Amino acid sequence: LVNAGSGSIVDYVKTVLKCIRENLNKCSCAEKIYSNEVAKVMFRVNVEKANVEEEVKNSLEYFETILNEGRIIVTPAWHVSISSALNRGLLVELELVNKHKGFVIYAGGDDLLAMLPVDEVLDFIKESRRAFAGFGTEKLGNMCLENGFVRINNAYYPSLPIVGRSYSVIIAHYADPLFFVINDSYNLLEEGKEIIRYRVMYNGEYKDAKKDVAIFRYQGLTSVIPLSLKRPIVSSVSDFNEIASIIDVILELKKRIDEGRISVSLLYDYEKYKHLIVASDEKYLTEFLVKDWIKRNSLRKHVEFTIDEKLYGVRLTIENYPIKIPNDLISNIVYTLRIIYGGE
RNA sequence: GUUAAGUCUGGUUUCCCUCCAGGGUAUCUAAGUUGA
Ligand SMILES: [Mn+2]
Repeated sequence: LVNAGSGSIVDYVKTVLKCIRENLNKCSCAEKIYSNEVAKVMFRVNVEKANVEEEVKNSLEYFETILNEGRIIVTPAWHVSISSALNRGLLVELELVNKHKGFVIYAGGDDLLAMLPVDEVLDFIKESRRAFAGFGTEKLGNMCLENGFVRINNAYYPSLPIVGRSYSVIIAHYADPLFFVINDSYNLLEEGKEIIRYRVMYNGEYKDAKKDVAIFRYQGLTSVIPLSLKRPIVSSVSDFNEIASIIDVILELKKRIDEGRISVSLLYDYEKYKHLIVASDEKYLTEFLVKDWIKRNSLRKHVEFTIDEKLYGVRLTIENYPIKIPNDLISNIVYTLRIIYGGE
């Protein structure tokens, strides 16, 4: 609310909110806020009438309703803005799919149902989840998304940088019956997003979180990759890059495994380090531990690719479902690698 | 006062090692699922 204003008006609204703060008063704090509103009407030369009695009371009553109910009161402009941004993000994702040799079955606004090669699925997931939040570097036709908005030749249309987004991936044999393939895709993307909890901190406190993940499945293997690790998934221009940050790590690691700098034994050798590292309790200890686990399959001479130290302590939970999952994000990273390869 | 004649023995006994140091340091592994 206080940020929604542009101009000296923000002072009035935040001091009203302070009058709403801690059940402070009505009919009483309507002076401090008013000794500025009347100041403002006297700050001009042609004002006609003021019923500040009614007006500041209604202005406080608005925010009081907002907070008591607990939701921004929706007006038609809200709906048409969300829907327009939905369609524009859809236009972005249409050429994001086409950027990765994909075939759209249904891409409409919020959702998506495409078919891509098993090779560029991770790239597409990353770039799509970022473009949904208006954060990208490509021109996608006539549309050049810019850090939370959608620039279209000087037109800055909004985006959905607050809305999370889940992702299901089914690595399927071309002879697999599409009935069960589509049903498994839908049932993962439904069950899992409601049923999984992964560690997140907002306000500096390790809490849980449910949506905005990426589930993978390969004929029995499953993995989940959290996409935000922040509950106001972005609130600054800073956190725009944090989106899908775990995915570029998996992409880099797959970039090392292919070129023959790491051996796929990496994907079968993390279990022994996992006991040590999840009971481990210091940062740089676990840092060196993963560095040397990789440095038994080697990544490089004079190692250069470490895991970015935000990935540890992240524990993924599940509400006791047949979907078995490792309780930690790095084991899920390596299962995502197993699932991607298993389809190549 | 005088005569003669030398004869016996032919190195023993102790101590033969004592004390400390009995490994130290560095490396502790690196580099690397595909087809029906
Ligand atoms: Mn649903």
